[PDB]
Amino acid sequence: ARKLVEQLKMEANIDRIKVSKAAADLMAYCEAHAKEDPLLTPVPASENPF
Amino acid sequence: LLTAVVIILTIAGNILVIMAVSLEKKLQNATNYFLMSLAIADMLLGFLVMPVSMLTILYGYRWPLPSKLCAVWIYLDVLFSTASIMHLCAISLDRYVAIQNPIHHSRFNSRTKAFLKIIAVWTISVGISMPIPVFGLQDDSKVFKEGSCLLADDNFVLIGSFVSFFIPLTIMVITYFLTIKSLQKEISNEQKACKVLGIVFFLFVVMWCPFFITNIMAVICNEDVIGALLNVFVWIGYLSSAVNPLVYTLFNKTYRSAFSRYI
Amino acid sequence: VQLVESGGGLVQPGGSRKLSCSASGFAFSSFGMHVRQAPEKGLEWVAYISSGSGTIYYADTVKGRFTISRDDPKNTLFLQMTSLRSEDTAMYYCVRSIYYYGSSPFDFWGQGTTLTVDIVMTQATSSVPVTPGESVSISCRSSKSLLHSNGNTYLYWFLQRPGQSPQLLIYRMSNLASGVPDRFSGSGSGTAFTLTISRLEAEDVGVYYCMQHLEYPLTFGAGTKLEL
Amino acid sequence: TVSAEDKAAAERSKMIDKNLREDGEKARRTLRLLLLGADNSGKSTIVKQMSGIFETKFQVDKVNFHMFDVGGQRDERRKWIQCFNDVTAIIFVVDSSDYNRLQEALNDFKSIWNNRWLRTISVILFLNKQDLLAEKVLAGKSKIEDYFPEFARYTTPEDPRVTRAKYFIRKEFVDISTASGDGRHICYPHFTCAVDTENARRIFNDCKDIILQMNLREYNLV
Amino acid sequence: LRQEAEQLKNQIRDARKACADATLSQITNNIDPVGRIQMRTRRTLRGHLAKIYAMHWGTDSRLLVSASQDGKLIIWDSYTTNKVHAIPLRSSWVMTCAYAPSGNYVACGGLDNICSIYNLKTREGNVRVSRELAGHTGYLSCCRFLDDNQIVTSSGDTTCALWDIETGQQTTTFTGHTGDVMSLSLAPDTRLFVSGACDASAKLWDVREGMCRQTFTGHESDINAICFFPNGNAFATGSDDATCRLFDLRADQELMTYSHDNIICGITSVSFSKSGRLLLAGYDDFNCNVWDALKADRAGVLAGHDNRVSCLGVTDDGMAVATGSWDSFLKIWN
Ligand SMILES: COc1cc(CCN)cc(OC)c1OC
Repeated sequence: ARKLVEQLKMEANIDRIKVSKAAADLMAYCEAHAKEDPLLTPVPASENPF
Repeated sequence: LLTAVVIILTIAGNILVIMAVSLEKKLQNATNYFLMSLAIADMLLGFLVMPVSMLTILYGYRWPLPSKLCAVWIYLDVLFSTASIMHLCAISLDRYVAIQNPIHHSRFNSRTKAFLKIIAVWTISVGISMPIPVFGLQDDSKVFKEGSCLLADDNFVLIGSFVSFFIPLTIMVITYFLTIKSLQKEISNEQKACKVLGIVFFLFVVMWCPFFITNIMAVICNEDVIGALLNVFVWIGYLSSAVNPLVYTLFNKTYRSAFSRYI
Repeated sequence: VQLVESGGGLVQPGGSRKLSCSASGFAFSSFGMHVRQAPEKGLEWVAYISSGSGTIYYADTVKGRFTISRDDPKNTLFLQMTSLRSEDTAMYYCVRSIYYYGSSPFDFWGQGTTLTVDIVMTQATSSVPVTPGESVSISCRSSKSLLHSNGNTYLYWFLQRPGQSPQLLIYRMSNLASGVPDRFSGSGSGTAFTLTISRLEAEDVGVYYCMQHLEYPLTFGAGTKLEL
Repeated sequence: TVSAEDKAAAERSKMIDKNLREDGEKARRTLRLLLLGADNSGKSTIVKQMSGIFETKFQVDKVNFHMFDVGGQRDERRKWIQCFNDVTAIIFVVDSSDYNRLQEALNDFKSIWNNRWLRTISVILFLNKQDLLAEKVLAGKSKIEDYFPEFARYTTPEDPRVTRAKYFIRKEFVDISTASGDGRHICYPHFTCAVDTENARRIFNDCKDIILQMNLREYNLV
Repeated sequence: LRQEAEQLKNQIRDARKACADATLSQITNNIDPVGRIQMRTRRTLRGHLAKIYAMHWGTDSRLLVSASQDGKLIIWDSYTTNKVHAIPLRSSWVMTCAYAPSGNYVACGGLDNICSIYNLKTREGNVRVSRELAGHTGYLSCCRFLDDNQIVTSSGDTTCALWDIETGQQTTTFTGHTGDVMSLSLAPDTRLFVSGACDASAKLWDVREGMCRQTFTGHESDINAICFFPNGNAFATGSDDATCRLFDLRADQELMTYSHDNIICGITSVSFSKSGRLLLAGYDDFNCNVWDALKADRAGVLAGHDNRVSCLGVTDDGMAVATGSWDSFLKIWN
């Protein structure tokens, strides 16, 4: 009971960033590492171990 | 002609059974694989044999086909007919073993047993049908008679009708009687199973029994009447290859649904 | 782990002798078992028996004369030898080898028993002068490229100190065998390989044998001896 | 195009496959059972032959039975019950003597019976402590009619009153089982005393029937 | 105290609501679609007699371990399909397996409430139980190696623990959940990890401190599966609601929900591609759906399993996807 209040207060105070900024960072990572991903763009058969 | 309907029904039933086993995920087990092998044998008969017999019907019983091809034709006839007959006998034996003691049947109910059964029935049919190519090709008089082509070997006819339809008939009679006396010791499921077993057994007896008994009476004993009776009954027995794919499957709901979907 | 060889001694030419190696402390069934050193020559691979005895190979020299068998429950490996000649005199080693992805075969060797009666691997220098604390390099070459299509290059480096059995150092030209100091490294190209020792010390002196495991029979190099 | 080491690895894999097949063939022979009873049901006392999970082995007619009892978890069992959907049958043990607990027992039986994963699995129901139930019914201090009004107006299809009470209690569980009507799974009810010479025999007969129904369905007889 | 809780909870709801100035789909609206993605089964791994409950890839990207109802832990060579090891398990009920980042050890867990660590590489050439970790009062749902020494586990006790394998005793315990913890995922930096529970809440956990940093609630029912976005700033959840949700650590709220009216089966597993653009989810509908993580549009389907998919794993290099299922076969997709 009392423990639940204490944890809730600690969770309340946290540095929060804009959702737009978070989405921009996520998109940026996906764009930056898109080329490295084999599943997105199918690899040439020679490069494929499978 | 009425004989052209039977070939159509044979190939239609065996295509429907083959697609129902192959394109359904729930029906793939040992019993349906044995049933698929049976359907394969019935298809091979109804594709390679029955249209040739229809051409014989149309041609006035002079043989248009090559003479040497008749001996291998009789070989294929005896091969596929014996394969079907001992497929049904093995089905009956497996049903009796699975119904009498179901706990002990599931201990050895893998696919290896079904593969061994398929191998055994096909090897038995091949061994029974083995002498027709070897002796029929060397001497043309053993398979020909006044233009018409039929098995002229009397002792071979007796032996291959006693080892192919008088051992399986008594085996099926004994197993049917014991399965009936086993399920009655105990319930609408068991009564439905008894009705299905009785229908299957009596349909098999009605379809196949007259041909072999008149074949025996043809040799052990009026020749035109017996010949005509054999002529009708060998086509009656060909109708059994168009019935076993239906009767052994249509009592299931999944098979009925698959057959309605595919058509 | 231990492999203790038994049998040996004087045998007349044309006689028959059975050599046995007894295994203790390791799962004998899982390991495939194999090697003889002549009195004044490098190692030579005699026979191989797989796990479960499914596969057997022999050297062409001994094929048709020797038979290799394993009795798993007693954890013993046998070599039944017939028609012995003067060339058969050697010290016979019982070796264990396990094959899966990432395994280190030829890791442990037996002590061996004396008996008194094809890819060509070449080592350039029979002897190399060395000093304590000074880096040295050892070179071996292959007649045929040891690089397989799957990417593994099958070269093995063994060290036989004076009066001791060979010890695996490097397997597949780059991997370092367990229990070996980091000083040893294996740099290799197809058809030409080398071993580098940095900060050489005493007790690391001995003959360095290069072996190929690309295909049977397994060929050993003559070896290079190090003396301070 | 395979190296010697790769060939040896393949042979090792084949040996592993052989050993796995042997172990699986050995494992197939046993019939696996699950025992579920919330409390005070005598589920341990059912079988006379013998921390997370408790396992019991008894043999009848040279047939090996495995019975698992999971007692280290809370009342809700939704997650670990997913594992036991390959079992031959589920053995439910309930104390018929305690009438107040019977509604909770019926709810538990309904939850198990209507579980999506256990839809194929058949149930063997052991109504336990029938001797204590009979003693209470003859005493008459406890009234079944108060807990379930239907018993006050009931007729049967050992004293007659005890017989009627036991048939009523059995009828509730049998009706919950019949409500599904699927037929893929059936509830087999039995009445067990505190000490009974044979319960493995009853389980054996029920497992024989359970396997027989699957055999009939597989052979397309049904 | 309860009244004080409501004010702080109401304060949190306002704080996350204020941050939601823009939606993820609004931000990534002008992004080129990935289009249809097609993958085919390159390898089907056979040898497990019974249903497969869990699998895990090795960091070498070639080896994987799998656990099954038959009571065997098998290490496979994915490229050549060979079996490297086959480990007999004391308990046939195994809910999870793990492979060490070094590859020297693997771990196990199940209804026996004990985590067993196995030593793959040893003299005498057989896999032996190095340690059995005891101290959990419920079945172990998941276990993941931080390193060779340390391992985190989640249990049906509603607790997670950090174990020191050498000592064999817990060094930390995480107690925030009100229900059985079904899943956990370790951050790439390893300094923090997430856990999913039947409470239908996901809590960020600090491994070093032993406290809960944040709690995320958007699911109506239990969270079966949890995975961390490759960047580590976000994670994805899977539940029985037939919906997956992407949560952001810094924004402390939901960004996107992956739901389709056609599918009603629960999500058994979730995994991310190397770029993070693709979210792969395993369902009880016997198939896996591939989602555009940014746009939440289904890009493909992986359907080859005759039963439900127990586990889903994407390789470290990202070349292949392995899916296990209750029909006792694992399939490598590319
Ligand atoms: C082996 O049983 C026979 C089966 C048939 C099937 C005819 N459709 C014909 C025979 O004689 C040609 C047989 O041997 C007497």
